[PDB]
Amino acid sequence: PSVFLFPPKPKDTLMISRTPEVTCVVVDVSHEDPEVKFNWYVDGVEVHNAKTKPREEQYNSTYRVVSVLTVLHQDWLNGKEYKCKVSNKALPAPIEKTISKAKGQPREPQVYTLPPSREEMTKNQVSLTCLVKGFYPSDIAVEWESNGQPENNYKTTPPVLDSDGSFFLYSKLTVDKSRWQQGNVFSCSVMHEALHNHYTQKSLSLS
Amino acid sequence: GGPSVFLFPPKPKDTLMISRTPEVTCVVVDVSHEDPEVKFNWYVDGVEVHNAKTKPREEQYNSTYRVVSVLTVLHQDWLNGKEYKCKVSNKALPAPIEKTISKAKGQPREPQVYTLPPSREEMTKNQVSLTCLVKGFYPSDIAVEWESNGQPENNYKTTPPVLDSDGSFFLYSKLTVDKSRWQQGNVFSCSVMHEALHNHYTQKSLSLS
Ligand SMILES: *[C@@H]1O[C@H](CO[C@@H]2O[C@@H](C)[C@@H](O)[C@@H](O)[C@@H]2O)[C@@H](O[C@@H]2O[C@H](CO)[C@@H](O[C@@H]3O[C@H](CO[C@H]4O[C@H](CO)[C@@H](O)[C@H](O)[C@@H]4O[C@@H]4O[C@H](CO)[C@@H](O[C@@H]5O[C@H](CO[C@]6(C(=O)O)C[C@H](O)[C@@H](NC(C)=O)[C@H]([C@H](O)[C@H](O)CO)O6)[C@H](O)[C@H](O)[C@H]5O)[C@H](O)[C@H]4NC(C)=O)[C@@H](O)[C@H](O[C@H]4O[C@H](CO)[C@@H](O)[C@H](O)[C@@H]4O[C@@H]4O[C@H](CO)[C@@H](O)[C@H](O)[C@H]4NC(C)=O)[C@@H]3O)[C@H](O)[C@H]2NC(C)=O)[C@H](O)[C@H]1NC(C)=O
Ligand SMILES: *[C@@H]1O[C@H](CO[C@@H]2O[C@@H](C)[C@@H](O)[C@@H](O)[C@@H]2O)[C@@H](O[C@@H]2O[C@H](CO)[C@@H](O[C@@H]3O[C@H](CO[C@H]4O[C@H](CO)[C@@H](O)[C@H](O)[C@@H]4O[C@@H]4O[C@H](CO)[C@@H](O[C@@H]5O[C@H](CO)[C@H](O)[C@H](O)[C@H]5O)[C@H](O)[C@H]4NC(C)=O)[C@@H](O)[C@H](O[C@H]4O[C@H](CO)[C@@H](O)[C@H](O)[C@@H]4O[C@@H]4O[C@H](CO)[C@@H](O[C@@H]5O[C@H](CO)[C@H](O)[C@H](O)[C@H]5O)[C@H](O)[C@H]4NC(C)=O)[C@@H]3O)[C@H](O)[C@H]2NC(C)=O)[C@H](O)[C@H]1NC(C)=O
Ligand SMILES: [Cl-]
Ligand SMILES: [Cl-]
Repeated sequence: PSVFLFPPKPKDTLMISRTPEVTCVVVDVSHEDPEVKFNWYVDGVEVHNAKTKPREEQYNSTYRVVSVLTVLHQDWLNGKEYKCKVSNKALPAPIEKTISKAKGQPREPQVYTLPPSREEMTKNQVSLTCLVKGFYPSDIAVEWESNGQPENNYKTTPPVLDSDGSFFLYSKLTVDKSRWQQGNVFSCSVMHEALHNHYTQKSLSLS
Repeated sequence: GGPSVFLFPPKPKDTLMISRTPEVTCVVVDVSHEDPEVKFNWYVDGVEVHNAKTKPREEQYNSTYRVVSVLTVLHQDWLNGKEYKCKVSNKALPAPIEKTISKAKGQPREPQVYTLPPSREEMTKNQVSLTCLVKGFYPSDIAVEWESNGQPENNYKTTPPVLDSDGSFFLYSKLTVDKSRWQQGNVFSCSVMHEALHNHYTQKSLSLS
């Protein structure tokens, strides 16, 4: 059997009202040795409050069993290490995977808005650009708003590693030219552990 | 419990630069001790070719063999959509396994390239960012660089292609320069190589004011 261990979603870690979870997944579990025992550790100390999910096997030969551990906000953000230890009779010894937040001094993103280029103005639809740079770790969420409303015609690049070891990305919002024209305000919001209140916002409007 | 085959395309830049060597790579994993022998046959639009470079078997740390065969593809053949087939034979298989690969099938689309200058807020910094937006392209194979004067500017990073809502791709490239240099009206240029551009190449420029 094989073990994979997944982190929580960026927003879940940053918002006190949401529930950050770590997920331990076991695949390739045999019918002859189907029994699968999970032990979880938080910086080496065993915890007993994981919620094991029912096994679901479509469609190939084995089965994957997933155990979900809720993590404390402060613990994840302080870099504690979550260990999933999986025991099964088909293994030589128990398998152990360990996950945490990336290690090192957090760095605050700088956020800049850029308007469409002149050449793009000749088009029917235009692109509003949000540059987010200098952040560490790479865990981040970006969204767009207009008129106190979520704008959803955006796509965001994955984080890219910069030369100093920090990260950058860009988010592009697509809007009708005529709408950009007439001076509506559009906003780029960023959630990241190093921002004050884990949140900042920048705005962009026709000049 | 048998061997598995994976077939990889060439790197985007290799397909676009005449001076580089585009290769297709056929990889076989989970080859046992009891049936260690793997045989490769390669086909280019169904016609067998005999000039792949096959490597010796290598024992992996998990106690199976990995065996790889590399076929060089002609630039024009890959770009014209020829289909490369790797057929793998091994005694532990019921029948030979076949994988086929070619360039992506959709309607090609020419990238639109736009340059964007630093934001005002960034101007207060020591170093500023020049941004190149490349969008609307298909397929995703592309290469981007920066120049100032004739010469290659090398303080840039580029995002991978991202899938847009219309099924085409976009990316951004960021060039980092000293504020004082941007100031004084130097020209910087963003160049893009893509199969759908005329001469597979276009260039845009950016300057202060
Ligand atoms: C048998 O079979 C099996 C199964 O299979 C399947 O099926 C089949 C039939 C077919 O189809 C196939 O295809 C499939 O697959 C199999 O299995 C397999 O296995 C394999 C191997 O063996 C593996 O692999 C691995 O993977 C990984 C990844 O993955 C991912 O992704 C994918 C996609 O594709 C998927 O699928 C998966 O699953 C995953 O996913 C994930 O998951 C997770 C967990 O859970 C998560 O997390 C989480 O999340 C959550 C969420 O939540 C929610 C949401 O969403 O929101 C909530 C809510 O409430 C709800 N909603 C509603 C509305 O309701 C939701 C719900 O629930 C639903 O969803 C809806 O529907 O939910 C939360 O948030 C939490 O908190 C968290 O935690 C996530 O999200 C996901 N994602 C996605 C995208 O999806 C990977 O990773 C890997 O890789 C790695 O490793 C490797 C080796 O191993 C290498 O090579 C690579 O490279 C990597 O590495 C790495 O790297 C890194 C860096 O980068 C580092 O760090 C590390 O360390 C490394 N490592 C090492 C070196 O080692 C691989 O690839 C897989 O997975 C599997 N699959 C599955 C599916 O499972 C088997 O195999 C068979 N057998 C045989 C063949 O023999
Ligand atoms: C044992 O071992 C072995 C080995 O391993 C090793 O060692 C060990 C001991 C350890 O240590 C580890 O860690 C190491 O590694 C193993 O093996 C393995 O196996 C596996 C299986 O199981 C596999 O997997 C696969 O993978 C893939 C990917 O791969 C890649 O990546 C990775 C990371 O991620 C890496 O690792 C690898 O290596 C690879 O890489 C690559 O490579 C290549 C070659 O080399 C390259 O290329 C090249 O390059 C050069 C330079 O250098 C030149 O340039 C040339 O030109 C070229 O060619 C590249 O670059 C690289 N990359 C990177 C680095 O990045 C993946 O993909 C896969 O996946 C798939 O499949 C699966 C199944 O199985 C699934 O599940 C998934 O999902 C997928 O699926 C797919 O999907 C897709 C999409 O998404 C699709 O497609 C589609 O289609 C449609 C139609 O239908 C349309 O067309 C569309 O459009 C499209 O898109 C498809 O369909 C699908 N498919 C299928 C389903 O099939 C997989 O995952 C791996 O790979 C391996 N490894 C190796 C190394 O080999 C074994 O396993 C063991 N065993 C035991 C028992 O344990
Ligand atoms: Cl908490
Ligand atoms: Cl050639």
